[PDB]
Amino acid sequence: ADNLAEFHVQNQECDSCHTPDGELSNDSLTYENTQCVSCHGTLAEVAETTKHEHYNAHASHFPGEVACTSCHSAHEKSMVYCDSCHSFDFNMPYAKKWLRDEPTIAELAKDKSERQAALASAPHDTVDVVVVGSGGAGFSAAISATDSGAKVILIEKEPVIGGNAKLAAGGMNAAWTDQQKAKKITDSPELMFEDTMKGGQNINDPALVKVLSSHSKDSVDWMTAMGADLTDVGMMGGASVNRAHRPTGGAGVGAHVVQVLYDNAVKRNIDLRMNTRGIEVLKDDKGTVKGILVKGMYKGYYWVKADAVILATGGFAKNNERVAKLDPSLKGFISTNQPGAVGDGLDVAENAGGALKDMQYIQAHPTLSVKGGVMVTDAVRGNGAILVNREGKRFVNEITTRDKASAAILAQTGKSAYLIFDDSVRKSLSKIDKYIGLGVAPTADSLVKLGKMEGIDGKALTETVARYNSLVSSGKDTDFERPNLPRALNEGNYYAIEVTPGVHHTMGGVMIDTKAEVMNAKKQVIPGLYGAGEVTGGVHGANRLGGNAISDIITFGRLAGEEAAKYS
Ligand SMILES: Cc1cc2nc3c(=O)[nH]c(=O)nc-3n(C[C@H](O)[C@H](O)[C@H](O)COP(=O)(O)OP(=O)(O)OC[C@H]3O[C@@H](n4cnc5c(N)ncnc54)[C@@H](O)[C@@H]3O)c2cc1C
Ligand code: HEM
Ligand code: HEM
Ligand code: HEM
Ligand code: HEM
Ligand SMILES: O=C(O)/C=C/C(=O)O
Ligand code: NA
Repeated sequence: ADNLAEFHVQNQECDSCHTPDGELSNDSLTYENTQCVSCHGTLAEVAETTKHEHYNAHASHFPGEVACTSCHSAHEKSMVYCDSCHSFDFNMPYAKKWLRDEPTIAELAKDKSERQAALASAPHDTVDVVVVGSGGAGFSAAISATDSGAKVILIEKEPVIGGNAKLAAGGMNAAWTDQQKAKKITDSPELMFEDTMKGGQNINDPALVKVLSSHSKDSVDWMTAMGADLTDVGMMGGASVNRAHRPTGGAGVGAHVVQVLYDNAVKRNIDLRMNTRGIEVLKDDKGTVKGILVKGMYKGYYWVKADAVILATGGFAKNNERVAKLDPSLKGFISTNQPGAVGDGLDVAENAGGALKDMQYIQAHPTLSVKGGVMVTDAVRGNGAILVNREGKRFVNEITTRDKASAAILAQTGKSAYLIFDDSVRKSLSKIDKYIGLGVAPTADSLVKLGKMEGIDGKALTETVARYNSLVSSGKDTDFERPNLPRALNEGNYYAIEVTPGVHHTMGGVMIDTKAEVMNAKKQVIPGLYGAGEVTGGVHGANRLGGNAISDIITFGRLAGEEAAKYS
């Protein structure tokens, strides 16, 4: 057979997959996926039959209920979603090579005939609020608006939920929480505000940073009430004390937070629509929001009538062409991001009259795996790892800010460096076992053996770790002035991970006020239009602190949903 449908129709009728009249159920293909499951079992049941030692197409870190049609199309060849970040040895029937080629908002202007036809028709739905994007900010706004009495529709352009938020690792910043107190940590909202402004080179909007610090404990409390585990509290770069909250034992914060938000949306029967892209905010004769034009992958163009639209579409760090025009020093770099993080939401905002700010400030993460091409968490360093060069020496304070850390690594022989750690560090942060499973953390029972394996001077490496351990014992790093020295590297075996910088987070974006209301270039509010999360500018100034994005998306998402409900 040339395709999956052709295979099935050898022994099955059309209505084995389809509704009675043949029409597709909706853009999520709810009915059609139900039929796959009726014969093959759930995703978990299928996974029992496709196990490899270290990977499984049908059992991954993705949260929510991943639809079969995300990867298996019926009437044409289709792509394995995992191929957008990894290169596992797969043999999916009727596969083709991964390629993402999504038209820009401007390119879609050529659908004049089809768009005018849609706008001339009745609205397909009439509701209170539409939320655009199923990351942390979007789920938070949808839940908070619903709890405030509003009827919501939540849309996602990708086949899967979660955006970049489902990938988050190191933690969510807050002060001064019950969780911190239980771990004998002393902190304050004031100290979090001070650290944040200093980190951003004092470019941040202070009114927006005040919302970030003052609402941070409430946001940890809100997630915890909904079922989240945020009880482990670690250190990240630029923080005066430990304040990065994550699950027990040091597991990833992102996939967990998104799973909790998804379960809470399902509990409330929130209308969530996959493969549905927001195209154009609609405004009335007086310039207030009246609805939104969307494009369903399967059902085509239609519009929704609503009082308010909340843009929660994330950043543009995957789009290297756009990145390079704003910061040429990042041209040609790899990125940490999901394949859809290209900035189309910003285009939607500008077309509706919203102004942008701080767009020139773009963050590289200092430690992506050279071998696997994925983010390796800053929490590996926070919990005690060091960095060495090919000469086997330390060369930087491992918990300095991200710009200086990236510059330092690129200045070393080969434009990369190695994370070095032991079994005490490994046991303190369960996320590390994920890098070991991926095959990117080679190991040996001595540093001489490990250096020989990886091309690091073995004698120098050995002396480097002995010296560092002496500095830990004495309590002061006289070599690089690292201010936090949590563990000696001296238990069990040793590990190395080769690392290099990659494009990560876009600090700029749409201009909002403290009520998450979008403003134009004259600083006038556009009535009914809101923005929340990485799509916004002004919160993080010239440089974002590790842990501050997950804090931002829950706080600003929740407040946007409440304000939109009140407005409606
Ligand atoms: C690997 C990785 C690890 C990270 N770890 C951390 C961490 O530990 N701590 C931390 O604080 N930050 C971390 N960050 C940063 C943080 O996760 C992101 O800033 C966060 O994902 C921003 O959330 P969001 O809701 O604004 O956007 P996202 O989570 O990116 O969600 C936006 C969604 O909207 C969509 N969308 C876009 N345009 C449209 C459209 N036109 N119509 C419909 N849908 C649209 C999507 O495709 C995407 O699903 C990490 C980022 C990465 C990439
Ligand atoms: C729904 C759209 C759906 C999908 C997706 C799906 C997957 C799938 C694959 C990938 C194969 C392997 C094909 C090959 O070897 O070339 C396969 C094969 C079988 N299927 Fe299926 N399947 C979907 C839907 C359905 C439904 C609705 C039925 C039954 C009415 C069904 C059953 C079968 C059977 C039988 C096979 C042959 C292998 C076997 O398990 O005996 N599937 N399917
Ligand atoms: C949804 C629940 C779903 C079903 C059903 C399904 C079916 C399916 C079959 C029957 C096979 C062949 C199994 C066999 O050889 O006996 C198969 C194989 C692969 N699939 Fe699948 N699949 C479902 C969902 C998904 C999704 C969401 C993805 C991508 C994230 C995906 C991809 C793959 C891949 C890759 C394979 C080959 C596996 C391997 O080589 O190890 N499927 N699927
Ligand atoms: C039986 C021979 C059969 C027919 C006929 C048929 C038709 C059909 C059409 C016309 C579409 C497109 C509809 C639109 O664009 O509005 C479509 C799309 C999908 N189908 Fe189908 N289809 C037949 C058989 C089957 C079988 C056996 C399956 C499942 C294994 C199946 C499923 C799907 C799915 C999923 C889609 C969405 C697009 C895609 O994945 O290709 N159909 N079909
Ligand atoms: C697609 C559904 C998919 C699968 C399957 C998959 C697997 C996978 C494995 C086996 C690992 C090693 C650790 C583990 O066993 O969980 C791993 C690690 C990371 N991945 Fe992944 N992955 C899939 C898809 C994607 C995509 C599309 C991205 C990027 C947008 C991505 C990212 C990452 C990252 C980062 C890691 C590092 C470990 C961690 O952060 O947990 N994956 N993945
Ligand atoms: O865990 C990390 O390294 C990333 C943190 C962040 O971007 O905030
Ligand atoms: Na931003």
